[PDB]
Amino acid sequence: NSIAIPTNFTISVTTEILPVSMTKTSVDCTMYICGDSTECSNLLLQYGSF
Amino acid sequence: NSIAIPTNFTISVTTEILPVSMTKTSVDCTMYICGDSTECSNLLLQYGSFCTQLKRALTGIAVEQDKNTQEVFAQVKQIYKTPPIKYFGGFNFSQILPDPSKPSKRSPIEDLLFNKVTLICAQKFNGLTVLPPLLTDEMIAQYTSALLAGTITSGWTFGAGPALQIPFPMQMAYRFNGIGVTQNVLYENQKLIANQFNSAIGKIQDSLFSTPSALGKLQDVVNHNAQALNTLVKQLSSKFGAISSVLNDILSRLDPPEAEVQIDRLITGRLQSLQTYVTQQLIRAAEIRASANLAATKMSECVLGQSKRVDFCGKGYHLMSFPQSAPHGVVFLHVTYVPAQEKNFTTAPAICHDGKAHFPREGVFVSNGTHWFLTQRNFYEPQIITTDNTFVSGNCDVVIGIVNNTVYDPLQLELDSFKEELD
Amino acid sequence: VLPPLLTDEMIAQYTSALLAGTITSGWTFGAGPALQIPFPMQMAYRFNGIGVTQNVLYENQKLIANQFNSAIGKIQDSLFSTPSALGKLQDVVNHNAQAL
Amino acid sequence: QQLIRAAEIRASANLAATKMSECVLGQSKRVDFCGKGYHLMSFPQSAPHG
Amino acid sequence: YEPQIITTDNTFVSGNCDVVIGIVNNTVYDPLQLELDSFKEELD
Amino acid sequence: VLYQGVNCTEVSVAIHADQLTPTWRVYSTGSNVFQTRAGCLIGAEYVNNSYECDIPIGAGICASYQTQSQSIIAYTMSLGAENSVAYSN
Ligand SMILES: *[C@@H]1O[C@H](CO)[C@@H](O[C@@H]2O[C@H](CO)[C@@H](O[C@@H]3O[C@H](CO)[C@@H](O)[C@H](O)[C@@H]3O)[C@H](O)[C@H]2NC(C)=O)[C@H](O)[C@H]1NC(C)=O
Ligand SMILES: *[C@@H]1O[C@H](CO)[C@@H](O[C@@H]2O[C@H](CO)[C@@H](O[C@@H]3O[C@H](CO)[C@@H](O)[C@H](O)[C@@H]3O)[C@H](O)[C@H]2NC(C)=O)[C@H](O)[C@H]1NC(C)=O
Ligand SMILES: *[C@@H]1O[C@H](CO)[C@@H](O[C@@H]2O[C@H](CO)[C@@H](O[C@@H]3O[C@H](CO)[C@@H](O)[C@H](O)[C@@H]3O)[C@H](O)[C@H]2NC(C)=O)[C@H](O)[C@H]1NC(C)=O
Ligand SMILES: *[C@@H]1O[C@H](CO)[C@@H](O[C@@H]2O[C@H](CO)[C@@H](O)[C@H](O)[C@H]2NC(C)=O)[C@H](O)[C@H]1NC(C)=O
Ligand SMILES: *[C@@H]1O[C@H](CO)[C@@H](O[C@@H]2O[C@H](CO)[C@@H](O)[C@H](O)[C@H]2NC(C)=O)[C@H](O)[C@H]1NC(C)=O
Ligand SMILES: *[C@@H]1O[C@H](CO)[C@@H](O[C@@H]2O[C@H](CO)[C@@H](O)[C@H](O)[C@H]2NC(C)=O)[C@H](O)[C@H]1NC(C)=O
Ligand SMILES: *[C@@H]1O[C@H](CO)[C@@H](O)[C@H](O)[C@H]1NC(C)=O
Ligand SMILES: *[C@@H]1O[C@H](CO)[C@@H](O)[C@H](O)[C@H]1NC(C)=O
Ligand SMILES: *[C@@H]1O[C@H](CO)[C@@H](O)[C@H](O)[C@H]1NC(C)=O
Repeated sequence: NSIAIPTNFTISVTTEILPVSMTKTSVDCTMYICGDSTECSNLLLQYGSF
Repeated sequence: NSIAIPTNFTISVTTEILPVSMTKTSVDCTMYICGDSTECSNLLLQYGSFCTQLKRALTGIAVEQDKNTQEVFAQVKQIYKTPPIKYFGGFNFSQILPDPSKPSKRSPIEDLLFNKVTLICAQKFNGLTVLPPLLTDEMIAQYTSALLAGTITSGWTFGAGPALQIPFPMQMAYRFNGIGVTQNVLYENQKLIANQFNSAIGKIQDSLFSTPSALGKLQDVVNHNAQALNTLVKQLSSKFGAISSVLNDILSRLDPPEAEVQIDRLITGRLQSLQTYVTQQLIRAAEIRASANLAATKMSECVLGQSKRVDFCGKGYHLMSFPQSAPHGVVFLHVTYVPAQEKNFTTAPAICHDGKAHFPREGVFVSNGTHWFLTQRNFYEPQIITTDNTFVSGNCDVVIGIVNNTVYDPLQLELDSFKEELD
Repeated sequence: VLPPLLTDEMIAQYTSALLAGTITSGWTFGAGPALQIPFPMQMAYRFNGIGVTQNVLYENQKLIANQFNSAIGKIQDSLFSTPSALGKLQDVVNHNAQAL
Repeated sequence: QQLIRAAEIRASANLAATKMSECVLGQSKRVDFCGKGYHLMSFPQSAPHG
Repeated sequence: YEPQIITTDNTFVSGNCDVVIGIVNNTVYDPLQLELDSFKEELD
Repeated sequence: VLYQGVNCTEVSVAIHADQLTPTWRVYSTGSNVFQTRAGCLIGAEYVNNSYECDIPIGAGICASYQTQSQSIIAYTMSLGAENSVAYSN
């Protein structure tokens, strides 16, 4: 037969931090693998649509 | 001291489209890398259990896709049916309920959804096969029909216990109380509400039929699976440094040693292509799983219940939702209450009568310029300020912005009507 | 690296719009047209939401406003003082930098 | 690695959007969804990538 | 299921009888009037 | 066994011609060959009776081990019992 009841209250503010987006990147596949090289690019073509 | 209160409302129907399942694929690893070649298969054996891992990954994905469909649609204990008379208080559900006159027993909207999104694997038949779903389109349509019959005839009761019939207008009356609008608003305006609902459904059909991009979320899944398989097949034509992409030509012209070198080059390339395909399918499977789990959550909370979560079951205050089957997914029609035609009224936090502060029990105090009334928050309906509508706590001085107005106590006036003279 | 489609100013404008809506209209603007309501009455309804009567807010309105203002000042002091408060975002920036 | 990270960011963004709708544009009865205590209201703030 | 007597405390009044579709005729008991009637109205 | 993506006629012909690659053979007697959308199911007797799904096969068809002695039975899976709600005004 015992209950506890608040006689006062506090207003509290908390912070929640969430990521929303990631840095948007792009890669020039040919330049990365075979930069400024025609011969490498021609060999790269034999690997298909990677 | 200014509050705006709706004097009218609109019943709105919105469409949410979610993927549920992905095309189930399987790959014959040996046939893809080393098709009809014993020598290549023997070299492939030296790479260990890569084909076994690829097979387990694709099997797990296929099982997961059947799990996703089962979890989203098989949420009803029994297959419920509507009465033979499709009369529900004046609400017309004929466009969402199954049409008995056509094969597959789908609703007009489901047929539109199936026609907009586009057995024997004649294409890509290079060791790559597609498995059928465990549940057929008819079985999914039957689950959707059962969910609609349950919602329409029993409201939310069938989703948390046995199905209990309730007249549809009373189901709406309870849904109105849920959003925070009294029952008399629905009953006095029942015809308007039924007409707005029927109009909104017709608009849903016109919107989905007219706009080719309405179902892009599902078409993107179909297109991404098609691209993944077209790429995987296209990679077979690559040489990867070999003299030829065809194993039969390598074996036809070269002796075993040189053939083994050229074959190892092709095995490495094809194995890399399969590993990339499976990894991409696992990532896509995770995305589809998340979507299917969201669709199942929405099915449970929007269709089998009523949700207080803002924007979870469409924009506006949620009343109810109706599922529709779609290829590789589910479409939810969310029926919400949207406030309309607001008017600006003066307000006050409390009314002073005789030194006491009166606060609304269920409502807001408003003033039409000259007279104070109590109204419900979401629908203008002025009522006389009384001791039954308000409660008393504290004195007049404590409340900031309190105004002076009469609070009518029906008891005292009734007593005064009974003669006080006695003689 | 491609820029975001929305600039930091555009995101700030969306945040400002959301704050103005919440402060001046409560939840009404998020499920229909925006309807103005005095802020103390918005709080009174929020108190009824948690299950506390309106008179608690109105009799204690000054205490509640003071506690709110104090809590906000504490938020600024907490975020400014602690360098790790935003680690969840810095980890994303750092992981992208490490990957590249 | 970027695809896996993108999936994690998507899940975070979907949680942030759910919280925006239920905490800022409404009032939520979900315990600990909108902070500790009984929820009254929430205010968004912009942050880099979140 | 817990049947209770229809009273002015259990229900609220809004609008007239004609507007509601499917409304039925039944007595709504107002405890106040009966209590008043118990207190003698004759006075003499 | 289930031969996926193939017609039962093609499998039967391949069996009679001794062309099918696996060297084992299922008895494949009368009533044990059933055409499904998933493929050709050999070694299970299809029954019209619908039961809850046990071992999934595909395209709505499931199989289980049942007493009818016992054998493997193929069937179209049941979705649930029917319950017509006594709806009225
Ligand atoms: C519930 O609504 C449906 C429609 O949403 C009512 O059924 C009838 O549906 C057809 C749809 O084609 C309506 O238009 C018809 O179009 C064809 C051409 O497509 C035309 O040749 C017909 O003359 C007709 O215009 C049709 O008007 C509609 N019926 C009525 C009376 O409007 C269904 O009757 C509704 N149920 C109830 C109980 O009102
Ligand atoms: C609350 O808003 C609804 C509409 O959202 C109001 O009902 C609408 O009332 C107008 C005028 O009475 C109707 O227009 C009329 O329609 C008939 C159709 O035959 C036409 O012949 C007339 O010439 C006129 O165009 C409108 O159809 C009706 N809408 C619906 C869905 O019933 C309602 O009166 C508003 N209530 C208040 C208190 O403002
Ligand atoms: C419920 O709790 C609140 C605080 O959480 C109580 O209010 C607080 O009351 C104390 C004493 O009256 C205040 O302290 C005083 O502050 C003034 C500021 O100028 C200072 O000069 C005094 O010497 C003393 O330190 C305290 O500031 C105040 N807090 C707030 C936020 O107003 C409230 O009285 C409690 N109510 C009950 C019924 O217990
Ligand atoms: C505010 O509302 C009150 C009552 O709802 C209006 O008072 C009534 O006005 C009509 C006008 O035709 C009279 O017939 C009634 O007899 C009036 N009743 C009372 C008790 O005064 C009042 O006019 C409204 N004021 C505004 C500005 O809208
Ligand atoms: C509501 O009415 C009360 C009186 O019933 C007003 O209280 C009076 O306010 C005047 C202001 O000059 C004082 O001089 C009187 O002594 C007050 N009398 C009492 C009994 O308190 C009260 O101000 C009115 N409130 C409003 C907003 O008009
Ligand atoms: C409820 O009772 C009222 C009378 O108190 C009924 O109203 C009468 O209905 C008959 C129908 O033929 C009319 O001829 C009378 O003129 C009506 N009188 C009044 C005062 O309205 C009402 O129909 C009853 N409702 C039901 C459902 O029985
Ligand atoms: C609100 O109504 C008042 C009059 O009651 C009017 O002066 C004010 O311009 C209105 N505001 C809007 C935004 O309609
Ligand atoms: C199998 O072949 C027969 C040949 O007559 C044809 O009728 C039947 O439809 C085919 N079934 C499938 C599933 O290909
Ligand atoms: C409900 O009322 C309508 C009124 O037109 C009637 O047609 C319908 O048959 C009634 N339903 C039942 C179950 O009696």
